[PDB]
Amino acid sequence: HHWGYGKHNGPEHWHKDFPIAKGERQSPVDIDTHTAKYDPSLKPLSVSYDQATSLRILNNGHAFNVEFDDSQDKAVLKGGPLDGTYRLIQFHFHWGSLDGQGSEHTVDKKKYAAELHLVHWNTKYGDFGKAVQQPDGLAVLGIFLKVGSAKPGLQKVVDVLDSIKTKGKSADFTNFDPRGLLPESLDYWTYPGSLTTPPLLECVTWIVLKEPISVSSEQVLKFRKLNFNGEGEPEELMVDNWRPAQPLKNRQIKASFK
Ligand SMILES: CCCCNC(=O)c1ccc(Cl)c(S(N)(=O)=O)c1
Ligand code: NA
Ligand SMILES: [Zn+2]
Repeated sequence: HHWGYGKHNGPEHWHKDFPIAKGERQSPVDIDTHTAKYDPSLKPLSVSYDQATSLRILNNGHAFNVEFDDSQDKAVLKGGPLDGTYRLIQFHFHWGSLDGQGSEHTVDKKKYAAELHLVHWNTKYGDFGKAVQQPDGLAVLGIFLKVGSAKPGLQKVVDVLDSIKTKGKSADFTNFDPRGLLPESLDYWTYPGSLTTPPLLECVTWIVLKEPISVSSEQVLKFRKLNFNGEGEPEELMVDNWRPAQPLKNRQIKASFK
């Protein structure tokens, strides 16, 4: 009886195994755009993904992760609200059963069809597992997806999904360029929060881009053909793998713009 996204093991249950679920800096949150504070001292985000080396794509039973070689200073995020350098380790998505839901963060209560998370760890802690134990261990770049025109740089991901349909499947997945997943603008909101999945550790500086990317109906439909179950087990479509907005508590969301 492990955590997941259903009635009996979904987000409202996670606190029993992971009591930090009711902690002081949980994610995601609703971004109230009128109360976010513009901070003119915030710097442009620096996304340096030219030398990224993707390795593999994995269905972990909760989402799919595209993993990168994080053993050198390739694929780094810096600037913005961050001190120092954070290295890309993986990205994944959260999405809905329907186009009207799927994102984890919300914007003035609006839900997007999906949300991309590019996960980075602070190089001062040497590796991801030590970084998650620190309050400034991770930086996650969150990007909303709306359904409209296709995102051509997403198609390589969608096309490999058939090979990782069920929990535990993985495939070689080299030469994927995550630049093709970014919107034009790097304007962002930022706040201190947590992993949105167990173990829910309170180690993340969230950087949420204001501009969504568009993906096609066909592209998101292929995400919804994945399975939470393993091969040879009864089919449970991988949909609605998002945690709802959590209390803001004693936090301020800052804007890099307007
Ligand atoms: C036990 C791994 C379960 C799947 N969750 C993940 O792989 C995962 C890892 C790190 C982060 Cl920062 C996040 S998120 N959603 O970006 O907060 C998710
Ligand atoms: Na369409
Ligand atoms: Zn995530």
